[PDB]
Amino acid sequence: MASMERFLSVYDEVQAFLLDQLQSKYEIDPNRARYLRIMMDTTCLGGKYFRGMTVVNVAEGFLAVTQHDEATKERILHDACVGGWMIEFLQAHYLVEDDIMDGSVMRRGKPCWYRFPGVTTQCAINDGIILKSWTQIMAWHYFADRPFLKDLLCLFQKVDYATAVGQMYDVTSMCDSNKLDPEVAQPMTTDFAEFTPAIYKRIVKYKTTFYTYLLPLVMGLLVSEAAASVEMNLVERVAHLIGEYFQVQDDVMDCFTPPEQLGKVGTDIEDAKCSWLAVTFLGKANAAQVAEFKANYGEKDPAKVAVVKRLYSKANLQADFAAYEAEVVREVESLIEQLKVKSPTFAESVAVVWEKTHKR
Amino acid sequence: MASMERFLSVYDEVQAFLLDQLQSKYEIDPNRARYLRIMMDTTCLGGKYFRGMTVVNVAEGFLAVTQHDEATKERILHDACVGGWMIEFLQAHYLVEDDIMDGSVMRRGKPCWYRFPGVTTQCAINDGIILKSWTQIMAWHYFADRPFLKDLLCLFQKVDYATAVGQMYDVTSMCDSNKLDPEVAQPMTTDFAEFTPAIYKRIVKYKTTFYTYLLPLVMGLLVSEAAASVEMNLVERVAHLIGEYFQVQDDVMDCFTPPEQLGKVGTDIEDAKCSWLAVTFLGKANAAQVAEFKANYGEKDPAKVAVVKRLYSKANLQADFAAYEAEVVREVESLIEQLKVKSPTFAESVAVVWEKTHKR
Ligand SMILES: O=C1NC[C@H]2C=CN(C(=O)c3ccccc3)CC[C@H]12
Ligand SMILES: O=C1NC[C@H]2C=CN(C(=O)c3ccccc3)CC[C@H]12
Ligand SMILES: [Zn+2]
Ligand SMILES: [Zn+2]
Ligand SMILES: [Zn+2]
Ligand SMILES: [Zn+2]
Repeated sequence: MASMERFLSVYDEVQAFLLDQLQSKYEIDPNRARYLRIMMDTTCLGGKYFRGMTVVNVAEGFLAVTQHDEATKERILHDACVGGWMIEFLQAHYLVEDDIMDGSVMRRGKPCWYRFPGVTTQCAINDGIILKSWTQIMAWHYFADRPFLKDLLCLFQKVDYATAVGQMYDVTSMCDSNKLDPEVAQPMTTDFAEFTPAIYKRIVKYKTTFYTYLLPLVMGLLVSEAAASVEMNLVERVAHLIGEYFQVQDDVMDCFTPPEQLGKVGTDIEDAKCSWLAVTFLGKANAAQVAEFKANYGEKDPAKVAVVKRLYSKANLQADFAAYEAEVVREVESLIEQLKVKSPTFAESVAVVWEKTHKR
Repeated sequence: MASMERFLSVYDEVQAFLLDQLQSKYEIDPNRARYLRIMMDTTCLGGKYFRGMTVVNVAEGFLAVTQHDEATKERILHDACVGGWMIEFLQAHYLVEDDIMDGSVMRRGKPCWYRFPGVTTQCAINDGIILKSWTQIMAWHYFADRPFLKDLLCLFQKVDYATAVGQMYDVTSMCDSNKLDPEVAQPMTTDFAEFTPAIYKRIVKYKTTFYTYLLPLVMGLLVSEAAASVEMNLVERVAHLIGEYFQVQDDVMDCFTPPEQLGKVGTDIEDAKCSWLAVTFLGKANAAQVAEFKANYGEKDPAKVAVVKRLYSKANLQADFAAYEAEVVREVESLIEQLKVKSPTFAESVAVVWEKTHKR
């Protein structure tokens, strides 16, 4: 069975399980079950399933170099699928809530869930909550007798929290830390002194890397009973590196990818995001360029957004990007080599993860 | 040590733990730690701590009739305190998010968290997320080697999900089930055919009773290693009963308690809530009264709200309330007696829970 087709079949099984349980234990009626079914399909389905399929892929690598009964292979693959759907539903939680937080309009070329006419923010906040609760309902049902249950739950928990922390880093990234105060309306930074590589790196590490790269890799190890076969510090370090590279691409596209290809009109400039373009610009700009930037960044006015985009074009940030990229390729390959010491076949799963990130 | 003073001391300890961990493992800076500290104090502190103190109280009852070393008593009480704070933080999660969902203005005589000038909805949705993640960080840290950890996590998980389900029942309670559809803007019901006691009961059971009564009672049993000493079906049945009574009081106050005593301007009528007043009214009204109700319910217009309040006064719902109350007193006392069979001292903790609900 091809990995993708196995993974999508399990979606159906998990969906049927969750909804049958709502009926039989939670007194749901058919119409509210239908609403939740559509919510699940709309918020969970339609991407590439890179995160979920990572769990499956790691697990397949382990199976190919380990002795198991056929029924144990199926069990392990089914577990990887379920584990993968937990990460996919965790993302869907965060995407629903983040879209509401940010006033987003579109996502993957369709309206954000909260904007559906029969949804509204009042319901969508709660729907987002449900999406995360379903992660835990999955885990407890399918992994009830599994030896990895505790470690999986504890890991999941920590990634979740890290992601929420990162969300806090992200939405506060345009304020001056020393002015943060629940009592006082927050001004945008005027100096941009916190648009640094170290600061940028923290936002991304927490907001994106833990749930996108670390979790899928380590969950693939946990369901395979393979974690003690790899050096975990290396898994952490390579995840953070690749996850950083992923976000830098996403930042570059926000500004330069046409909206019909992005699936989104990008607003990073208008939202004054601590983006890789702004940090990297500020790291090479002269005084005049910096002042022009401060006079136009973080304002909805299209003329002002056009000025910042001009500044970024003239600043030759493609060069700094290719230099960043070259250094990431070096470090990732170094970490892949280090991972060959104890786990050559895991190393190759990491290599496929890096290739799919590096190309797309 | 008095139970309240122990419980509030543990808040400080848990707060210091969470924030020290953010610094030492999550790269937080002092200002963002300060923001989270204030968020925690603002959203977790200031109520009666009925839910959290329930866990402590159950545990104290067990200690008084069981043999333990002094250090084991302290351990058990500390665990009950931590367990209690998990429920208190779970409530704070739901209160933050519900206030945003509903456009609430005030809560306990102060502004809702999202309305704080330096917060905003963009941050508060995420702050609400954090509040729930902290429940799991507590549990994993303080209960890592505890024999009850799995059952506590599994219970917590199920209550959480039930509460989110109930929130869905609540916010959809004024729509016709057969019209629910994410694609189509939802009209308010015109027939009010779903304002029934069975329907009302489901909203409340899920939205409120599981996290307010069932969870605190059963968590008190789990930390005490006492769950196999009580009949769990009876704990469920008495929790649902008391939790229903609690909500009926809350519904009655929304409409009749002056806003300075409520801590809130009540909007149940304007929001067209499936409230005990509306259901009970509809269960005794004549044709004329029903038509007048349909012509004024669920509309912000103060004249229209005043009409509904008049209808409720003239309808003599105090009588149906005293009849409801008498029946609840009967059933609760019956269940308390049933609980004396296997667990007399637990029965008394349930009796204190009922008294504190019945009087306040
Ligand atoms: O137990 C082991 N010791 C040597 C090691 C040799 C090859 N293996 C891996 O590279 C591998 C590890 C984790 C997950 C997927 C694959 C399998 C595990 C083997
Ligand atoms: O193991 C037991 N069997 C009889 C029973 C007699 C009294 N007990 C209770 O009523 C009790 C139960 C759970 C929590 C708090 C108190 C203690 C447990 C005792
Ligand atoms: Zn965002
Ligand atoms: Zn982006
Ligand atoms: Zn509400
Ligand atoms: Zn109310």
